[PDB]
Amino acid sequence: EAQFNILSLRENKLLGRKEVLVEILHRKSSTPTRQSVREWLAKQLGVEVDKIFVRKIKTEYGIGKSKAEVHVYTDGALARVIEPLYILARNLGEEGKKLLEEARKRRNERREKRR
Amino acid sequence: VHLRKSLAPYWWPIPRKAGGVWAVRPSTGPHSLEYSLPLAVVVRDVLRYAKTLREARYIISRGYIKVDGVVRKDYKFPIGLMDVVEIVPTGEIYRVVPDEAKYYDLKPIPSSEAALKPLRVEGKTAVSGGRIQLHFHDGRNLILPPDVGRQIKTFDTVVYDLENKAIKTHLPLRLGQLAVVTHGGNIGFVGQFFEVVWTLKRRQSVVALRKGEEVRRTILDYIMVIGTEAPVVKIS
Amino acid sequence: GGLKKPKKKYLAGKPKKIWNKQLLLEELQLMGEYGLRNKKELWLARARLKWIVRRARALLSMTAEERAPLEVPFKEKLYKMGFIEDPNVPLDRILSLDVRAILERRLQTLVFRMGLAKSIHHARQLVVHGHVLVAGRRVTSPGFLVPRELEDKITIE
RNA sequence: AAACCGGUUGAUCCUGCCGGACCCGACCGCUAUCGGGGUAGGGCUAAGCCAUGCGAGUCGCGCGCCCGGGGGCGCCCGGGAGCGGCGCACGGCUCAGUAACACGUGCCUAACCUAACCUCGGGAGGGGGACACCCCCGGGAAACUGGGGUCAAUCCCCCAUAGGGGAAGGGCGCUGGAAGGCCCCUUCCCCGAAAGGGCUGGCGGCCGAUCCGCCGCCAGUCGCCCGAGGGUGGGGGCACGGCCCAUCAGGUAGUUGGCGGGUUAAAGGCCCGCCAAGCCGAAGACGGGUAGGGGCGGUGAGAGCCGCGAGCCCCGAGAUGGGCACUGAGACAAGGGCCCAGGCCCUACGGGGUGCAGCAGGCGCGAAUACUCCGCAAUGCGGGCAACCGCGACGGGGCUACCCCGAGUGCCGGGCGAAGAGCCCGGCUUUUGCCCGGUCUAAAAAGCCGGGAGAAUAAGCGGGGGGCAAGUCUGGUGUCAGCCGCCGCGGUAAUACCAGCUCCGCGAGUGGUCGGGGUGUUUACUGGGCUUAAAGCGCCCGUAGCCGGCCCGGCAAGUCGCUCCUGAAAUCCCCGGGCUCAA
Ligand SMILES: [Mg+2]
Ligand SMILES: [Mg+2]
Ligand SMILES: [Mg+2]
Ligand SMILES: [Mg+2]
Ligand SMILES: [Mg+2]
Ligand SMILES: [Mg+2]
Ligand SMILES: [Mg+2]
Ligand SMILES: [Mg+2]
Ligand SMILES: [Mg+2]
Ligand SMILES: [Mg+2]
Ligand SMILES: [Mg+2]
Ligand SMILES: [Mg+2]
Ligand SMILES: [Mg+2]
Ligand SMILES: [Mg+2]
Ligand SMILES: [Mg+2]
Ligand SMILES: [Mg+2]
Ligand SMILES: [Mg+2]
Ligand SMILES: [Mg+2]
Ligand SMILES: [Mg+2]
Ligand SMILES: [Mg+2]
Ligand SMILES: [Mg+2]
Ligand SMILES: [Mg+2]
Ligand SMILES: [Mg+2]
Ligand SMILES: [Mg+2]
Ligand SMILES: [Mg+2]
Ligand SMILES: [Mg+2]
Ligand SMILES: [Mg+2]
Ligand SMILES: [Mg+2]
Ligand SMILES: [Mg+2]
Ligand SMILES: [Mg+2]
Ligand SMILES: [Mg+2]
Repeated sequence: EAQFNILSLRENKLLGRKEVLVEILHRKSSTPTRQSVREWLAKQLGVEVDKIFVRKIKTEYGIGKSKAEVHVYTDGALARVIEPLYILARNLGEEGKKLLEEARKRRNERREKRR
Repeated sequence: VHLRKSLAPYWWPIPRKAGGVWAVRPSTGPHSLEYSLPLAVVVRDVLRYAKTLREARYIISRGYIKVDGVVRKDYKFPIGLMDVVEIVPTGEIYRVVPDEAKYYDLKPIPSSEAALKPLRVEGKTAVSGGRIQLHFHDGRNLILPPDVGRQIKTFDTVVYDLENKAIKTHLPLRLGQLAVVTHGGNIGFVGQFFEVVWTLKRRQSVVALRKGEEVRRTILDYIMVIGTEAPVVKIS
Repeated sequence: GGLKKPKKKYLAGKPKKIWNKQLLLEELQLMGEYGLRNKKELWLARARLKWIVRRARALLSMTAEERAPLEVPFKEKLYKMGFIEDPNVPLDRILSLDVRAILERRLQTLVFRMGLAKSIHHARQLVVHGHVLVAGRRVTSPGFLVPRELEDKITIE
């Protein structure tokens, strides 16, 4: 159904994060939710879900296997300053949506000014 | 200024087709444009610490990377032959040494060795006060008194202390010393300087290095003496 | 001033005089035997065969010293693909290869020859609809050239 | 696959031309379900004309002011109009000019400049000024713009020193292949730096809530000035290489050279004063024609031929035609300036603006053509300490028979049918199409995973006399209508026209016309021919060119072998790997 495993885990001390690559095996089943991948990784690593960010879940052709690229951060402030706004919007839920909306408002401003 | 990816140097460790149409252009610093790699390219494609130019520029702007004893916060800083690269939060120290396969590679070196740089003398000039300015292979200069400047010739090597701004040792270009090819085709070969044909132009003289029975030839401009039978600094 | 664009890969297999009755008969026989969609598939197989044969001719024309670092890997690759059965045959025997050897390596042909389908067209339908698994993954291209190591890893759903 | 076939004869062997068959590019007709990969699309047509929108900003850690919230120490946060720095000379377009040091390869500048960045050595002292925004008034249709007041600077200027240049003389010394160069000494003349500015923390002092600063020191940090080298960009020079025509044979007069100067960052008839007659040309001047050059592309078994030498990358030139300048390190500057020409738009008649060869878009021309769409998430660049900001570059989709790749338009058994098509019967499957979820995406779309019903939603184009695969089957017409790349049919019994039936070739393609290659040993180096088929000048002398006896000795230029520096990347061939294989 959904067999998850830590395929690999690199540690980038420069960005203060760990980049985990996870293997997901789901035969005859849909692609796993990125929320489910984050919950499994949080439970596996003993960390809060907010500290874990998914970059991309790519599913093979012709088989229910998916590889997920996940970032785990030592603190939420550096996580939100490093990860892209669309990534935070995908992962954090509503706070990423709020960040994207505020960015869009601040871009509409100064464009009206440039007009 | 822009650098089209087609006009990027061929030895650079980047794909030639898959990617954008631009490449990070080195910012006119202490090397040659075609014999150096920008710091962002080193961070993103050589060490794989950053996944994008934004992340690489963040890492560089924090001051985590040190080149030749000085923190470099410019993402376009050129990195070239024999440069010491130091990562601060991790403690890892590399030397940019000539390589047979990648043509230029970051090889880890000891912390005691990290403060020394073997610089090939590229020329001498007479400057004010009667002093001698030595110009090295990466554009660095050193002003010395005339008596010490008299006995150092072009194509010699000096092991130079970055922290003291002094010449730790001088390795003159003599037959039988150990030399490394720092340029074209026969790059990275280490061997004994055992044969020379002195052309009229000294820079274009034909030099032959030997590694047991392995004989390679280059021009005199393309070799650097790294000492006698044992190299002074870890290059391999 | 010229910009490179891709060219058809089956041109080397396609004949220049299509209106020969003998050539039409043999091509029709091959097409009906292996259940090919159109003449383009047969000509692609012939182009593959022509590449193999001309590689053999070129390696024969090179000297012994030049041929030495290429002769053994070439036959090894042909054996691994399944076009040649003995990887240690002489090089000039490779010159006499036949397009039926290449046509046997099609996934539809292998599905029919393993008895997984009632007919070659039913094997093509199986591969198209996705009921053929190659080592666990669905391979939906009937024209896929299965290698020797992957030949035994063919299953049905 | 290193290929032939049809045609001139009553028949035969030749010559030799034309056609057929293949690939590629452009346009066009009929038809067209899906997906993937890719740097396809007003080039081949007027560098023809344009409505509209967008297309270079960034910096408060350079500077003063104003506004709003907060708080007491010395300000914190946010915003505004600006001055000021840096950038806008990169990036984007297109192909008129150009047969040229434009371009390519190989070398130079010892004849030169270069902001930003790197390194080494040294320096940062004294003093002064103005102009914005703003306030009080405006003027003008608009564009734009006037007067007074007033606060600043990394804004502007002077002074000092450092330093720099010119002339001349001398020298151990440096570089370098070689000094007209560098350094040292000597003399005079001349020019002539700097922002210790910002921030952080600490210390001390002056000062006041009408202040929230100013000053002196220290450390850190980003900065400023001089000298030298590098880096980058640029200017300039050299050798060689790549079109047609003689129904173009003489051309040139600052033209060729020398000498002395001016200008330039720098050499040069670059320009100027004098002096000489030189310079180019049949090894093709000059003249005309065509054309941006290269990487490269199509075709052929190859030599070769062609340019589809449009798209992609590098160099060049241009911004309606022709000129000339400002600023600046850099322009004589596509979305900056000035003038002539030639258009056009607004106006309040006094004035102002404007030329899409930028991304969309409109008209025109033509055989011939895309959305007035989305994002700065990737690739980079300018600015910034940074965070970040901007970018019609770039990225993404749209449209379009752009090129390549993979598939569908069912499978199985039975019957009728002919063994065919098709129909019916029984079973199977769901690629595909349709609906839903996850994933994916900057967000979408698509893709992938999974779920639902269902045979169900999906084949055309050309042809059947020979070449050349496919009908002497049927009807109609009757040298008419029509076919016909060539040979040839049709004038009553048409296998060739018009239709039916049927078969053939390729197939999401299949045809028409063009251009290139093959064809073609019809351009012949490989490799043709000249008695009669086209082709020996009516004959001879001879210049350039090409071709040239034997032996010995020297060289090593051609030649051959090895090696090095190179011939950007992409493209091409081989090998390994990763996309489901494939591309
Ligand atoms: Mg006859
Ligand atoms: Mg045009
Ligand atoms: Mg600052
Ligand atoms: Mg402001
Ligand atoms: Mg440009
Ligand atoms: Mg200044
Ligand atoms: Mg001087
Ligand atoms: Mg002064
Ligand atoms: Mg001042
Ligand atoms: Mg002069
Ligand atoms: Mg002249
Ligand atoms: Mg041929
Ligand atoms: Mg274009
Ligand atoms: Mg003009
Ligand atoms: Mg202009
Ligand atoms: Mg125009
Ligand atoms: Mg346009
Ligand atoms: Mg971006
Ligand atoms: Mg296809
Ligand atoms: Mg029957
Ligand atoms: Mg979707
Ligand atoms: Mg038809
Ligand atoms: Mg008929
Ligand atoms: Mg026939
Ligand atoms: Mg006919
Ligand atoms: Mg002939
Ligand atoms: Mg005759
Ligand atoms: Mg005669
Ligand atoms: Mg005559
Ligand atoms: Mg006569
Ligand atoms: Mg020779």
